[PDB]
Amino acid sequence: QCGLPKLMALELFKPFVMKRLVDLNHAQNIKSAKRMVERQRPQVWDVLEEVIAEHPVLLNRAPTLHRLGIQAFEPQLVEGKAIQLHPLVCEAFNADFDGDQMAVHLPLSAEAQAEARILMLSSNNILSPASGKPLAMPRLDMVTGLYYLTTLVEGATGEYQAATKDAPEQGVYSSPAEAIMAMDRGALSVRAKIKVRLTELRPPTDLEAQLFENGWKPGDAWTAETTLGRVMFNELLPKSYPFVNEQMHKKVQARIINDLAERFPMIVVAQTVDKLKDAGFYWATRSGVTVSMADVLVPPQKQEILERHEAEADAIERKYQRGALNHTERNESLVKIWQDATEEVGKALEEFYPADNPIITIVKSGATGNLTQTRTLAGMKGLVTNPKGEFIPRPIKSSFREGLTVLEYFINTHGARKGLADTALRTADSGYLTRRLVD
Amino acid sequence: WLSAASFQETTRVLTDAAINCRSDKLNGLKENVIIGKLIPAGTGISRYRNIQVQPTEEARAAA
Amino acid sequence: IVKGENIPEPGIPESFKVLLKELQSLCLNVEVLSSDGAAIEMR
Amino acid sequence: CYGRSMATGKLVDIGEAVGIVAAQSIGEPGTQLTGGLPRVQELFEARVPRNKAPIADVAGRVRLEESDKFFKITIVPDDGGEEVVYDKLSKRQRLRVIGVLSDGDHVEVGDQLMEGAADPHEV
Amino acid sequence: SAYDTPLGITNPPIDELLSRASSKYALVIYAAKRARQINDYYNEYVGPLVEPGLQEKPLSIALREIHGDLLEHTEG
Amino acid sequence: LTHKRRLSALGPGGLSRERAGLEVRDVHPSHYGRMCPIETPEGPNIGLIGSLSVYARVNPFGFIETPYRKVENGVVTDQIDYLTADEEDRHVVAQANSPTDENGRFTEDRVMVRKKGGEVEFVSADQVDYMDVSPRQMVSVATAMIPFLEHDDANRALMGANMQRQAVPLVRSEAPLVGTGMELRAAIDAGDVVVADKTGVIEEVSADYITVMADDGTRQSYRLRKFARSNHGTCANQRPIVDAGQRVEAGQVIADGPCTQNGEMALGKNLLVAIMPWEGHNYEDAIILSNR
Amino acid sequence: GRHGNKGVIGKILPVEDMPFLPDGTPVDIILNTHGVPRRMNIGQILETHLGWVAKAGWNIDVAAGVPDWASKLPEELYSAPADSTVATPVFDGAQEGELAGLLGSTLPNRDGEVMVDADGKSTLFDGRSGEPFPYPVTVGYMYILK
Amino acid sequence: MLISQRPTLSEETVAENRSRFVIEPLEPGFGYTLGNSLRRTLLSSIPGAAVTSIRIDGVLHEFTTVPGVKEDVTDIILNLKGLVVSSDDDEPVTMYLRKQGPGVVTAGDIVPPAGVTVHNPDMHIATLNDKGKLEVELVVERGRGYVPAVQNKASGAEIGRIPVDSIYSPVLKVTYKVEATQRTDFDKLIIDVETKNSISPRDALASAGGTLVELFGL
Amino acid sequence: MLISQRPTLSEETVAENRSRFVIEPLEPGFGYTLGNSLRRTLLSSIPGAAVTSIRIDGVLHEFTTVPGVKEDVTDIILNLKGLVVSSDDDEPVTMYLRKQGPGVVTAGDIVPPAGVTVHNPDMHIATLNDKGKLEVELVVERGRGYVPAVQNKASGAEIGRIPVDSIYSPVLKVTYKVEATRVEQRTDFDKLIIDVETKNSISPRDALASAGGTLVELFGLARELNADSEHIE
Ligand SMILES: [Mg+2]
Repeated sequence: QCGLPKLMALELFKPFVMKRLVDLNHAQNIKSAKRMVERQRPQVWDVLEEVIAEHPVLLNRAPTLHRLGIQAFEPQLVEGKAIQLHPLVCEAFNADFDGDQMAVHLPLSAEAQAEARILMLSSNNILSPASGKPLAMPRLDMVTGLYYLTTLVEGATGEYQAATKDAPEQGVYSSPAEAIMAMDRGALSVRAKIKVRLTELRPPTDLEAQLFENGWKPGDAWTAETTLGRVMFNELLPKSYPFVNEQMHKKVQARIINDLAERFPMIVVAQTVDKLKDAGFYWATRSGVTVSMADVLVPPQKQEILERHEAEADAIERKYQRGALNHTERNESLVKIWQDATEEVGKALEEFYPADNPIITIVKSGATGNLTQTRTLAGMKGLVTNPKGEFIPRPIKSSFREGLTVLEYFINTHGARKGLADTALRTADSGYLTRRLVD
Repeated sequence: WLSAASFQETTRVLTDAAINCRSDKLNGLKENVIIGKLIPAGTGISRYRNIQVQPTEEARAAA
Repeated sequence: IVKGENIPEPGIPESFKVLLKELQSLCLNVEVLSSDGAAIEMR
Repeated sequence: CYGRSMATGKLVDIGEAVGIVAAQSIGEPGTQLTGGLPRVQELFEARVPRNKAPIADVAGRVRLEESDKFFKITIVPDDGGEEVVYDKLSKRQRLRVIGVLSDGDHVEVGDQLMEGAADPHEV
Repeated sequence: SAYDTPLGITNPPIDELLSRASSKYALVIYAAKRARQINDYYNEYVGPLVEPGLQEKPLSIALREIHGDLLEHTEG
Repeated sequence: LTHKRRLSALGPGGLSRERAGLEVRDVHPSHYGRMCPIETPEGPNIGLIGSLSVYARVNPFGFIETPYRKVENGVVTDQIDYLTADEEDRHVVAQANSPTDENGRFTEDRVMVRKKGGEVEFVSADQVDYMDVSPRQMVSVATAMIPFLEHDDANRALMGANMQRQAVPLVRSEAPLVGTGMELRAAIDAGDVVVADKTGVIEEVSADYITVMADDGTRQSYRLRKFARSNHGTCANQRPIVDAGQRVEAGQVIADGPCTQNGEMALGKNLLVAIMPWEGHNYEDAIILSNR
Repeated sequence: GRHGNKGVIGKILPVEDMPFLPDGTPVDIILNTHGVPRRMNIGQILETHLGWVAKAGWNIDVAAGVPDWASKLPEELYSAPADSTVATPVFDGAQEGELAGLLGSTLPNRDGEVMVDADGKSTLFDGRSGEPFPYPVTVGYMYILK
Repeated sequence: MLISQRPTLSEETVAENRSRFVIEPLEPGFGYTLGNSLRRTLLSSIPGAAVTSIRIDGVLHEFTTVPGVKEDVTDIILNLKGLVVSSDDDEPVTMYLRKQGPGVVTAGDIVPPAGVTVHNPDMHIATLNDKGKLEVELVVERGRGYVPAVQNKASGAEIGRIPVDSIYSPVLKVTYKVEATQRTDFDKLIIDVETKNSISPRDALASAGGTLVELFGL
Repeated sequence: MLISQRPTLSEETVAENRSRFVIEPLEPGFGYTLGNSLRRTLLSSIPGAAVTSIRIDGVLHEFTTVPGVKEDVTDIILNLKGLVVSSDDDEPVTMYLRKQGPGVVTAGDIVPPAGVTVHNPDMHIATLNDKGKLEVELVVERGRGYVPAVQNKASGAEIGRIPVDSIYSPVLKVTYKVEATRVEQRTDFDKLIIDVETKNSISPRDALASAGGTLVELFGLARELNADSEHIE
């Protein structure tokens, strides 16, 4: 489906509704029908929903790189002048919500509408037709939402123990519906280690043979140890699917959705992913992921590490000041000293960040970001290149957390611009190549 | 020849085509796009576009 | 669409008719031939 | 011969136009190519490589020699036939790796003698 | 198979439709011509072999007809 | 204000946009304090268009000069000398912020300096000649308006400058809660604000015009631009910030312009922000708003 | 905002259901956390904190003496009332140390309770379900342009 | 283990415009859902008490000035937004304002008809000078929520009428909190209701409950 | 004051245990406002009787096991947590289950005291190994909501006393969602979908009306303050 601005829908379908409201007696002749639509008299809206029903439309975003840059959807009348785009098709369209626009096209002939529903429909195109990897697979928010859902926290609230001597196990639940009643009260944590009896889900392979092997668990009851979230996660997958019981990185999510395409019809994958979306969002907001100057941490070893290589630099620079050193070698040496230190601060930085910090969780889960990126935010941005394409031996010791300096900043843009210029000519040439490949 | 002309070096192409007195069969899909024909790929291939559909006599009975 | 009939079969794009005319003006003789009967007239 | 459709996950359909799909599958990531689009274009356009690197003309052991500023590679064929010489190889290009080629190594008919880009016409 | 319930355009599922024709392309012309066939009747002449939905669009009808194996076709 | 002060390398008597290579687009070391490096278009005009820096000044011969304060014997004078790029390569430019000593002199053992490379170096207070007039010499007006500029990569900064000049005047026009220096002086120098050229007192204040009775005995009046359509369709409406009895001084601000409040540029509103992701609505750069 | 952070309005909610502070004060904008970290624009988070400072006012830090961080040094800046406007010239602005010291300050909403901690975070209540959001969320005032 | 001591709702006072309300006891995990259920309904459905359109003799539309007035007509409409009025209604009723000579106009200068009242006459409208004269009538209608200005092409109004956005919201700012009642814990929630002075926190919470009671059905 | 049109309450029956309910149309944003309060009233607010504590003969200082039965201690407790019986006592009553010999015990073998009635006799409890006996006491007291196993004082003096998590309310799972109507007579109005899975004690329709009444009178505390301001019916 897609959100279609009702004003836009009205004009697009104008000849269709003009007929419809002449069929119903709203208007006596075609001339009256045309004025009725132009002035937007309120009768037309109910009529529009009629003609638009199950009548598909093509959505395109420029530039169109692969055929997936055009897809058919089911139009839904929407208030406002914007277009509502399903969040799972951004990948294919490369659609930023920074203010991108998209074109709508109305297929007319029976054949054109058939091609839209069958060939180009959104839910029938999931995997990229290049690598076969899944595209509509969750990303960004939806990653961290599920990654949080499935993660396991040592010593969370309600953790199964299991009890000894005077008490029974204490981490057990009659059903999943019970662990919910326990979660809503402060008793249970979604990330807790508890074990539960499950009638309506399917155990894994190995534990399936040992438990049943008759056999199966269509309505049957069985017990495994998982986080309550991991249970709810597996309620999103098809009932016929085995119980995964992992914390879901992006790659782990790619593994599964890749697997659903091999073992299941497309409609199943279409709906499974829709459920991953709804869940991932709900838990991305409940995830407690934000950013603050506080949540940006800096390693304390950075100072000593910094001055450790400052001496090695001024000493190797002292060897060049002595006259014996080869000028190209001293500068070259400063690259290797500083380039190396950049890793130690990276090693030191990674070591400092608690695993639940909001900044690192984003990168860990594979939702978005890099470590190289989080190395310039805190710690050091590192060495930068001159416009000549060489490496300026002067490092940027500050990080964008502490702020750069007048000269640190003037140097960065030296290179940072040359990169933004490249991105300009990289699309001009890449498109010139694609046009030759196509021809 | 009109596929080559639309691609690049249009003048070079048209001049060599007019001297060689070139005849274009209009088989390729770019040619069919230009003239508005059905590209010979996907649903435009002969085997698909010539499909004939009728309801089964069994189906017409049930009406 | 206004009569709810089937959408008809498409015709020749006007831009293509224009191209033939522009090639003729270069002294390029461009004939559209059928299987036969040889030359078809755009009109 | 074409095999599975990456989209469907099954044998390609008989209508599929796989040229265009190939063209797009190749060009789309080109935006992400930063040893890059120039090298790719160099390949698809079949131009002689930026720095040409020689390929073995025949099978045999290799005699290496270092001139001033140059390299000389001679292949003694297992025939053993006419020796095959590669005259001036700028030391800037170094050599390919098995490690790095050394005097006495055997070489098969297609092997690349130096780090670089083999002339596709030559291969 | 339990895929839950398809909404609108996604019904009937492609997979169950693709077993009724050689390819996705064949499926297009299959349903497409049947639709042009139905619309004529409302003015070839035959069908709606299935029970029409309320306002149902002919193309949507022809897809249901194909799902129930109510028509056969011959590729060219 | 930035349209004037723009300098571009295109046009008749100069190179075409297509031919010129990336060597002219790159920032040169001599752009310091003359042409802002952080501000240019994102399109394929990058580096061909730029804005003149804050303290930069044009020479009668057409060369840009930047203000400097000359240092002698580790002491920075009050002498301010405008130097071209040629005479800047001649000397050693001390860093704008180097610790100041009492009546003033070098405090820090050594001085931050720029050479004729321009190649940066660390030498003691001994060898310096001139020093920078202040930070943000290199920066332009819009760039100088980004709070915490030093914390943002030049990529996002450029976008930030470009988008300030992209804003539109609001009916209310509230000024920035956390600002920088320039907001005050960028609005008056723009000319879209009403300034009094003589000290005096206000005789009348109407939505239509404002009259002031000078101490000079002269009478100055200013007609207010009201709902004037701008080039691209924004609104130029002005509002008086003064009252009848008010005393006023030469160069003060009598009335606000379209984007200004109380004399400083207001390009937007101060809003209460929450950085949580919310139910997949603000996603992939989207934003959600209070119906308020 | 002034930092290069841009986006379309994707939704506008009734003031009833919005993240709202303990006061019952709804937030005006909700910005996604994910776009921030990778873009190196983090200045937008600073001014989000300062924005809260400048809006709510603050005090020292004195007596007895002035704390270590203020020594380098805010001058006459030790106290500003609520709603006062701030200026941080680009290349000498406020500094990270000075932010934290200010981040704790000052009540009230009206009642003496404080709505933001020294981390620049607060507990928002979902205006939809009525229950709080499990973790402390960053709130503040940001300058955004149309 | 049924514990029934039927819920107790006791009032309070904090200021005149707002008052705290407290309800105890309640089963564990309630006040949040129950508090927000009132807050959502308070911030929306309390009726008003708002001004629809306005007519100013001199001006035919919103974008001009008035002679001698310091504020342009649009910056005056903005000011009149802050009017907090209340009306017995029903049906529309016009107010009237006329002021001459220098001074400052405020809501006190608005003469309400019989059956309506202005609850913050202290409010600044426009500042007039010796030449300033302001003659404006205002139409007060009754409703709830926020209704955007109804354009007179949709209504039957003529070229003179200036439609304005209308906020009917007696309530100003609302919050809540809960405290359990250790094992046996119950829940007691306090809600903090503030109003604009068009109604008392008591009458509004009564409105909410009355509006909230009628809704639950089965 | 208020008149509006028009809400209606309909129900789709998924199973004798389960039902779906939908209200249309609401006024935005009333979906989020009430719906979360309904999930609570049904879950925590409805009176029902459940097992509180249990003690088995032969289990005192043993950690987990029961010679003569394939079900262990834990498996039987959660086996018993599913027992649904409506008790009229208002005070804790002790039923008794005593069985021996090879066989499978069910909720029908337990002899309820007068006033407590078991609603799921076919319920499986334990499998008795050849030549074995099982003795268990069950404490059943009325309540509401979900009260985790209480050790208060704590389990204390009683040896072999096992407190158990008590599901007091009939409804074991509930969830809600929000969707929008309509054809633009009402544009973007809220529709509330509530999903109720119920224990055999009461039907979904019974648990809904129970929530309706407990919630309605609940808000009477506020309406009593004035009753002046009102809304549509
Ligand atoms: Mg974009």
